Amino acid sequence: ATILAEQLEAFVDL
Amino acid sequence: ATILAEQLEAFVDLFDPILLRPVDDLELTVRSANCLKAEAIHYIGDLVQRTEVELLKTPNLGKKSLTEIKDVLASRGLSLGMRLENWPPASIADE
Amino acid sequence: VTEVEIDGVLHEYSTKEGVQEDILEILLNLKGLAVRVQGKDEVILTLNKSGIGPVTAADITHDGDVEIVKPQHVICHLTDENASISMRIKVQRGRGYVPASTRIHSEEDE
Amino acid sequence: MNKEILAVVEAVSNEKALPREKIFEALESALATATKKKYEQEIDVRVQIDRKSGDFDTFRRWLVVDEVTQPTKEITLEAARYEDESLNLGDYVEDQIESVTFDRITTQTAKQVIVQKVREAERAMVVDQFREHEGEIITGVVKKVNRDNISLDLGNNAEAVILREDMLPRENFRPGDRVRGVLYSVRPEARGAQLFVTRSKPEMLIELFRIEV
Amino acid sequence: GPEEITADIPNVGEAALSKLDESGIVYIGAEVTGGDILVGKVTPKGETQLTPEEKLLRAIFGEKASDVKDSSLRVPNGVSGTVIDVQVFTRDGVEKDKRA
Repeated sequence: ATILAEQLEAFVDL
Repeated sequence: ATILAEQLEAFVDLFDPILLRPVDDLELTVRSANCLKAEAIHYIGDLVQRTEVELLKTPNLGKKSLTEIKDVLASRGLSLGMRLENWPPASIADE
Repeated sequence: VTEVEIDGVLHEYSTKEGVQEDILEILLNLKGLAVRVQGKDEVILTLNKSGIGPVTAADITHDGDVEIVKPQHVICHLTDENASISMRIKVQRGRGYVPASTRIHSEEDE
Repeated sequence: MNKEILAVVEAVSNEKALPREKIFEALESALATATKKKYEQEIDVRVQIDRKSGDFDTFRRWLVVDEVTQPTKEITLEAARYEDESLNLGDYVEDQIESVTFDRITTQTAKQVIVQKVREAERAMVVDQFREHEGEIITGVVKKVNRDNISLDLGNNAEAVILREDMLPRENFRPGDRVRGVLYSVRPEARGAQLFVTRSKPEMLIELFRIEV
Repeated sequence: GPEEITADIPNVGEAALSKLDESGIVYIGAEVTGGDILVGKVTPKGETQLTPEEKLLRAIFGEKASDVKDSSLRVPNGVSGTVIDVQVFTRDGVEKDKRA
């Protein structure tokens, strides 16, 4: 879940 | 992503030590063990803390003093002039 | 497991006296082996044993973080009354599938 | 003292008038450097060649220094105190020797080293030919024509170089055509020096008129 | 001159000439790739040439094994792996190396 979350974190961006 | 951030939110969890040892317990051979013990350094730390003045110039070393320096001391064994703390180097504190 | 250090051999495609099996099944069995480690990251294991009988990972001399999850998996069998075998097993942590072709990347006189 | 080096020094087509002992010592030093590069200990070598007998010997050096780099040729003042402080820092005093090696690997290495030494001797000969005049009214034939420069071949394997800035503004040199000019500088280049000329001054005309009339 | 099987061949570094034995045969069980030297073999090239350097070297060492063409055997391109066995056969009246 942490892995998936940190992949998601790149999408809160431009 | 915010939604996927939310509904999956809580599951995310956010100088040589061998010198302090015996000189005869090192890479030195039999003929060099007496050379290390020529300056009464049974441990290489005293040999490391001492220079070649008191060891090779003593009567317990042969003509290979110019060669044993290039054989064992060249391989960073002992007698390189290291300033030991007592047995080991001052910057080699591994307590 | 990363690699193995069988002493009484020279390569992967040889035999050994007193051993009921060959080397390749040993490699496959060590592939089947699984051990959890927590503290140390690349600890090394070993074993020495003689006598006629089966060989399992339970016989491995354990250590601090070494965890034999299944201490019943057979490794090989011994057929000699004096059948001493020697090996050193290295375990490493990692991710994904690592084929042996990529393993040649070491090149540090290994 | 196998006395084969006596005949080697007495070859003597190219090294008779040259110092035969020095040439033999240089060749043996190249061979001993190859042997040192064949061993694992990075120890310097020193070849001592005799002129009267011809034969030579090879000793290993100690290279008294103030550091630990090159450990087979590394010493110090505290290390020299073992010899009652007789050696000082900076000296290359030899305190070891070697005997012999067939060594077909070192045979090829010594082939390379002897080729390098022969090239160095040819470079020394070219530099000596350049220094035997140091500058004069001389002619040369341009072997190569580089960018704003002409490299010219001379007799006895000597060479020279002419710069475009050192040449005349209107008179441009070309390969294959002989050019005579007054040389005024010998810049030490790679593998010996080369003469540099300037055929645009009144001195060249004076020198030409002196020999012509 | 007869072909000879020395371990000593120029133009290649000791990295290639590391696994070779006293004679020039790779030890059993060496992980090798394409182009790695298997057995070092030399063929007498014939001097047929005089230089101030070649005969100079020959006078220096006294060994005529220099200036000899190499015909060693290496691993074929692309193929890799390890060496498992080596067989040696020699003609009668000829000595054998240490490995044989």
